[PDB]
Amino acid sequence: TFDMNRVIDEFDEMTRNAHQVQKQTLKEILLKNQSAIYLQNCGLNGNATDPEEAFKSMVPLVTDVELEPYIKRMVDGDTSPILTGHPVPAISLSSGTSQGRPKFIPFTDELMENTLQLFRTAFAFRNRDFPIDDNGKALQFIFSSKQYISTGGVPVGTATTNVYRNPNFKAGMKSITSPSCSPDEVIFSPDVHQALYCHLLSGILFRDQVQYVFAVFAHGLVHAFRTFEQVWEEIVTDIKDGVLSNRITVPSVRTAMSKLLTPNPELAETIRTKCMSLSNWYGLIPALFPNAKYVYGIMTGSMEPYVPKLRHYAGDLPLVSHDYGSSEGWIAANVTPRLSPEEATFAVIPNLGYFEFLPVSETGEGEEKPVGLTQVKIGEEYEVVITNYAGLYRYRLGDVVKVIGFYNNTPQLKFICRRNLILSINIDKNTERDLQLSVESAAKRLSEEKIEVIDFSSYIDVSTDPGHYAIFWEISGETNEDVLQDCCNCLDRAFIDAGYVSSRKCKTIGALELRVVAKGTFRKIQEHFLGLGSSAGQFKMPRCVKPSNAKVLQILCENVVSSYFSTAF
Amino acid sequence: LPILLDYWPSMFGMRARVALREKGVEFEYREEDFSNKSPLLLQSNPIHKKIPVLVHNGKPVCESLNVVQYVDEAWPEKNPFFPSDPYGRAQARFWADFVDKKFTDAQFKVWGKKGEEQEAGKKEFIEAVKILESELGDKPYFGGDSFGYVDISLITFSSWFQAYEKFGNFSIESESPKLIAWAKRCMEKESVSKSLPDSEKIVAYAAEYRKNNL
Amino acid sequence: LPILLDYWPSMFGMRARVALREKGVEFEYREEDFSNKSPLLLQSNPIHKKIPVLVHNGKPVCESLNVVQYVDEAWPEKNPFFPSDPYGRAQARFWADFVDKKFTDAQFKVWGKKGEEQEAGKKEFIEAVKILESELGDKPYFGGDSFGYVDISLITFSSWFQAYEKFGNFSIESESPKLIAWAKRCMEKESVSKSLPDSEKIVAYAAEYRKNNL
Ligand SMILES: N[C@@H](CCC(=O)N[C@@H](CS)C(=O)NCC(=O)O)C(=O)O
Ligand SMILES: N[C@@H](CCC(=O)N[C@@H](CS)C(=O)NCC(=O)O)C(=O)O
Ligand SMILES: CC/C=C\C[C@H]1C(=O)CC[C@@H]1CC(=O)O
Ligand SMILES: CC[C@H](C)[C@H](N)C(=O)O
Ligand SMILES: [Mg+2]
Repeated sequence: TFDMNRVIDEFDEMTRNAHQVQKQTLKEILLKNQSAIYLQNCGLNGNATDPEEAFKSMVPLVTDVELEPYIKRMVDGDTSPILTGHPVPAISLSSGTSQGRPKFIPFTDELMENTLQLFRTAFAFRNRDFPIDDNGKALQFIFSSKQYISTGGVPVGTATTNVYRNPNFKAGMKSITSPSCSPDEVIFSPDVHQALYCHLLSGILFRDQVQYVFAVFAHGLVHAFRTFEQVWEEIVTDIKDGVLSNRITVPSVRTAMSKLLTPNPELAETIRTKCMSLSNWYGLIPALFPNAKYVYGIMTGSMEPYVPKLRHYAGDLPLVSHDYGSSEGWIAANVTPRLSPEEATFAVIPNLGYFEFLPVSETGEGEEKPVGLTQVKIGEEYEVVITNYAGLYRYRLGDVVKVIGFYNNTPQLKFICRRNLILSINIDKNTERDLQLSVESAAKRLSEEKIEVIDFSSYIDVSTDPGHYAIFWEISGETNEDVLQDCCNCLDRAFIDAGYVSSRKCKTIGALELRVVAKGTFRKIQEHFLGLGSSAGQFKMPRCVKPSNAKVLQILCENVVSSYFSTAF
Repeated sequence: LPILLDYWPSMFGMRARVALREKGVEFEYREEDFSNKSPLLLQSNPIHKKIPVLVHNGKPVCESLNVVQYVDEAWPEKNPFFPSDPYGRAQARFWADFVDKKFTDAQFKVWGKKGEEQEAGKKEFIEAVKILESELGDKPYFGGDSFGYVDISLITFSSWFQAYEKFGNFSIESESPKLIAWAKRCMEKESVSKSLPDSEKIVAYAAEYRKNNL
Repeated sequence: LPILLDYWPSMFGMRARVALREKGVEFEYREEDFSNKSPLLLQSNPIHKKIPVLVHNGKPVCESLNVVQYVDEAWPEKNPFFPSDPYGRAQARFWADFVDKKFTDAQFKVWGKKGEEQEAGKKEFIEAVKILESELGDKPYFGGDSFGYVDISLITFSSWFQAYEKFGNFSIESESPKLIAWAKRCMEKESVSKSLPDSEKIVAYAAEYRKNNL
C-alpha cells in the first residue's frame, strides 16, 4: 500500500544497500535459476564463497546471435526452458538487430514486480516534487491493445501488452497513479489510431482534475499534440451532437463511446473560443489541462530534438523525465524529476538485477574487464552488461552511458546516445531499401487522402502453409478497406527482386498479408526501447520479424484494424 | 541386471525408471499383479508391499525418491542429479519432498474423488501450482543444471497433466503454461520419452479407477 | 551461529536438536508460541509455518528428515549418521520414512483420540513397534554400527511413551520390549540427553489438549 515517506526511506535504505542488494540479487537469481543450460556449460552450481568471482570468471559474455537459437527453441512449438528457465509467458525484442536478424528475449512476473515497485517509487518521488489531487486523473496516452499467440502457442510480445493485461496492473496502479481517463477497452481497443483520437478525447474529457499529460516520449507527446492539431474540428463535432465521427468504425469502442455521448451545444462554443487564442499552439499543454504541474516524458537521447517542440507544446510547464530500464532488466529511478531535460539524472535500483559496466577509455574500443557498480569512475562513459531474471545473462547490449553523480550510496546516470550501431547482414530481407520502397510506393494510395504514412514493420510465419509475410503500417489517418487492399497488393508488387517473384508467383509462400495496424504502435516500440536499461543507444528499429522477433509481436495482431491477403494472385 | 519392482500406472515407479534411464544404466522393468504379487516383491518389502523396489546386486531399494537418490549415489559419474553444494541438494530435496506431499495428495483428489473433495482438490491444485512455479524464479530444470532430483520427483506427473486437464476441468497450461511446458521440454530427453506411459492410457485407467469404487 | 526454531514437545524439533547436538555444534534455541509465529520463522516457511528450522549463513533449513540430512551434510568430517555404502543410506532412509507414516499417525491416534479411533491406533502402533522390533533385530543403533540417522529420527518418540502407555492404558514394553529398551539406551547420547524436555510434562501436554477436545 502506497505512502511516500516510508517508501522513500526504504529507498534511501536500499540505495544505501546498493552492494548488498546487487549481490543478494545475484544470489536469488542464481538460486532461482541454478538449472540453466548455459550454466552447465559454464560450470556453475551456486553457493560457494566465490559466487560473484566465479560469476565473472567462468561464463563468457553473450551476444544476441548466440542467444537466438535457444530462445527460438522456447518459442517454436517446443515449449522449452533455456537461457532462463521456465517457459516465459511472453517474449521481447531489443533495438538494433541480431545480425540484422530478429532477437528474442525472456519475460517473467518479476518484470511486473519490479515495474510496480518502480512506478510506486517514482510516483512517490515525482509527487513529492509534484503533488496531485487524490480524486483527479492522468492523461495517459498508453496502449497495450494487441493479443496473439506465437507459432508455438506461447504468447510473445511487448512490455506494454503484458504490463496492462497483467491481472495485477489495474490493482497495482490504482492507488499510485491518478485514475485513467480512457476506458480500459479504448486502451485495449482493436483500433489504436482511432484509440489515439479517442484517447485524446478521453484525456480531454475531465482535465479540470488532470495532474499531468502522459506519453513515454517527448515525441510521443509530440504525436498526441500534433495529432491534436490534426483533429479537434472533428472532435468538437463528434462530442457536440453526441454522435461520434464516422472516422472511428470499430464496434467495442464505438459502443463504449456512444455510452458516454449526448448533444451539448455550449462546450463547442467554449473550446472553440480558447484554442483560437493560441498563436498557433504555443504551450497548449498547460492550456488544455490548466492544472497539471508537469509533462511526463523521456526527453533525452533520440529525443533531444523533440523536447523543444514538446516545450513548444508544453510552454512554461516543467518537463519531467522517465526512469530508465525495461523488462530486459530495469536500471534507474529518477529521484530528482524536477530537474531540467538537459540535465536529467536517474538513480539505479539495486535488486532489479546485477549489472556490470564495460569501459571505453583506451582509444576505441580498448580492452578492460567489466567492473563493479560504484567502481565506475565519475565522468567517463561505460557500456552496460546485465544479469537478471529477464533471461539475459552477461550480455553485451552495446550502448554507452555516463555517470555524473551519486545519490547517497548509488551512482547517477546520464545518456547522450542514439543508436546501438553494430550491424551485419540481415536475413529478414528483401533489402531494407526494398522494404522501405514497398511501403513508400504502396502508401502513395494512402497519400491521395491527405495523409502520409508514418512508420512500419514486417513479419514471417512458418506456422502457416504456405507461410505468409505480414507487413504492418503506422499512418496519419483512417481509410476504408479497398485502398489498403490495393496497398498490400502494391507492397507485393514493390519488392522488385527476381526472387520474391519466383516464390510468391509460384505458390511456395502465401500472399503477402497486409495487416494494417494503427498509429503509435511503432511509437510504443520506440517508447519501450529508449526506456530500456542500458544506454540511450536503442532506436535503430527492426524492419522485418522472423520467429525470433518479439516486441513488435504482441503489437501486430489484435489491433489489426484491417487484415487482408492480396486480391491479386 | 537390476530388477525394478514397478506398477504400470504408478507415478513414483515412473520416477525410478526415468532416473535409471537418465543416468546411463541398463536395467529390467518388472510389472506387477497386486492381486498376485510376486514372491520377489513379497520378500523385498513385506509390510508395505508397495513400489518402486529396485533389486541391485541382491540389495532392494524401495521408494521412488529413495531409488532416484540411490541411482544417483551408486552411479554418480556423469549426469549428477544433485548440485554440489549441500544447501543446493537441500533445495532439490525440499522441493522433491514437496511435490510428493501436498501436491500428490491434491491431484489424488483431482482424479480419484467426487463432490467437495473434487472442488477443493482443483483449488489446491492451482494454489500449489503457482507456488512451485513461484519458487522457480526462472529455472529450466530443478535438481541440477540438467535433469534433477526434484525434477525426477515431479516429471512423472507430466503424464497426469492431461488427466488433470480434463478430469480436473482445468487448464494447467492456460494459467501456468510454465509447469506442463517444463514437462514438455523434459519430454525431449529419452528418459521421459519412454518412461512415462501414454497420456491417454493414464487418463482412461484413471477414469476407470473412478468406475471401480463408489 | 546456527539458529533453531523449536517446540518444547516437538519430536520433529527434537529430531533437529538431537542431530545438531550429535555432530558437535554449538547453537541457539528459541521456543515458539505457534499462536504467534516468528518473523524469522514466517520468513523461513510462510505457508507451513512449521518447525524445526535451522538457519545457517542466512538460509532457513526446513523439514525434520531434511534438517537431519542437513546435519550430516553441514559438517562432513567427524560424525556421520550414515554408512559408507549407498544401499545402507537407502535402508536408513526407508526406515526413517517408516517412522513418519503409520507410526506418527499411530501414536497420534493413541494420545490423540479415543474409542473407535483409539483401538485402531493401538493395534497400529503395537504392530509398528513390532516390525520395528524385527528390523532392529540386534543392532545397537539402526542407522548403522553407531549412532545414526534413524536413531535420531525415532529415539525422540520415546519420551511420549509415558503418554501412550497411560492414555491407552497400555504397556508397550511386554509385547515389544527391545524398542523401549533401546530407546532409553539411546538416552545416553549427549544429543538427546539435553535436547528433549521431560515426559511428565509432555504427557501433561497430552492431558491438556485431551482436556480441550472432549
Ligand atoms: N510415498 C511412496 C508411495 C508408495 C505407494 O503408496 N504406492 C501405491 C501406489 S503408487 C501402492 O503400492 N499401492 C498398493 C496397492 O495399490 O495395492 C513412494 O514415494 O513411493
Ligand atoms: N513434517 C514436519 C511436521 C512438524 C510439526 O508437526 N510441527 C508441529 C508442532 S506440534 C507444528 O508446527 N504445528 C503448527 C501448526 O499446526 O500450525 C516436521 O517434522 O518438521
Ligand atoms: C516501471 C514501469 C514500467 C514501465 C514504465 C514506463 C512508462 O510508461 C513511463 C517510463 C517508463 C519507460 C521506462 O522507464 O523505460
Ligand atoms: C508501460 C510500458 C512501458 C512504456 C514499456 N517500456 C513499453 O513501452 O511497453
Ligand atoms: Mg513498446
